[PDB]
Amino acid sequence: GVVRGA
Amino acid sequence: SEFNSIVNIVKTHYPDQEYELMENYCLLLDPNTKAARSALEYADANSFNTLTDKLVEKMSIASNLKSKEYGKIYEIHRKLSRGEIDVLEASKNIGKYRIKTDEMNIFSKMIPMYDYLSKGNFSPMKSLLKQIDLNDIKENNYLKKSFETRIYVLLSNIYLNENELELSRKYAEKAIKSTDTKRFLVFSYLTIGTSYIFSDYALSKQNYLSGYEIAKGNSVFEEFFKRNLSFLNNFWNKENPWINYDSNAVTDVQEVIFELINQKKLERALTLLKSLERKKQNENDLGFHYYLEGLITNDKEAFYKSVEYFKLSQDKLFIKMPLIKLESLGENPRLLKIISM
Repeated sequence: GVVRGA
Repeated sequence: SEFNSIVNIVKTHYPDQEYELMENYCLLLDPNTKAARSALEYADANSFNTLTDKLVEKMSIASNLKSKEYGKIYEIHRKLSRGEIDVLEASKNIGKYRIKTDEMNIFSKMIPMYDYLSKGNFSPMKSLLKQIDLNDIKENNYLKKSFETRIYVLLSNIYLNENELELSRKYAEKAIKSTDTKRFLVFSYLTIGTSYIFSDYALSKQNYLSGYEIAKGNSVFEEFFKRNLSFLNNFWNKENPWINYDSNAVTDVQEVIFELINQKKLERALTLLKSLERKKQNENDLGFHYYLEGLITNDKEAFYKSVEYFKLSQDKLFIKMPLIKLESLGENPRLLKIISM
């Protein structure tokens, strides 16, 4: 899993 | 530039007590004023949730129309972020409500984008972005500026998922120069970090570490960096101090499981991967799930499956992982290129 926040 | 002057004072002259000072000053303010409306942004762009939720209450029931608006719109945004509601009901609530302010016209568009990004559902984002114009805001220069950063960051992610890496970094870098909000800095660095995963191990680690420093203090912001540092290291098959072994979150487990693979314990990796298979996960997570299976068994079905999920997720960065494996098993290179694009 790779998370991305904005 | 009342609020702005206040924030700039605390930021410079009292830096390492900012949150204590700005809580009091925010909660005291009259809902109806511009400063209170400006404050709401400060609170949410910082992800100071409790303070954002408190400001919402006061402002939802207020005399001024604009403040009434902001209250109602951020009410939705915060129901969406806490996951009390799904994207579909958020979209309906924005359609139902009649937006008068140019600012809340802009912010309404960005509301679902946050949820998409979280949920891996990348397809809708690009189209939703094109309509927005930042000169439709020319009223409140503090709200105008933080929204610049918000858009620079969101695009930094959109182009990441479109596999336009030079552009992703351009936008993150823009965001960094435009702001000194921790959260925007945190996510800028996350996205540059992610952009280099395959390009250059070193620069990935640099950008992820530099953000990690800014994030320390915050439980929630740390976790993103730790997860991505786990992934980075497991993918390059390096020493991995970032792993959280006491988490049930599919993305933390996925990191464990990726580690055993690298340590060659393929029975135990297989057992645990089967335990994730039916658990609740977004499609992007299944993208990784089947990629992991592919490494264990070496079965093309797994890799084929992994590609399908990333395709559904519209994740043009991470689709290349299974595609490279499939190429190494002698799959027709041209057909795989068609998938990559």
